[PDB]
Amino acid sequence: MLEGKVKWFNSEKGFGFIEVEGQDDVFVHFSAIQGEGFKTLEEGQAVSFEIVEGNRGPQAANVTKEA
Repeated sequence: MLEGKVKWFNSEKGFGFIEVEGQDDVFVHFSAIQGEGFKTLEEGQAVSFEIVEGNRGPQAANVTKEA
């Protein structure tokens, strides 16, 4: 998993960014958010996630808001 806080999120359009200490920002999309409840991140929350990449580039997965 990895630690991060979410840089900002567009609740409305559902994508945003998680900055990570040392590396560069990772893009989350609402569909990487695990849990149960409506899929949005408040800016500033402390997520643990995974980074996944293929041809569109690294992007966050398994974003557990904390659920």
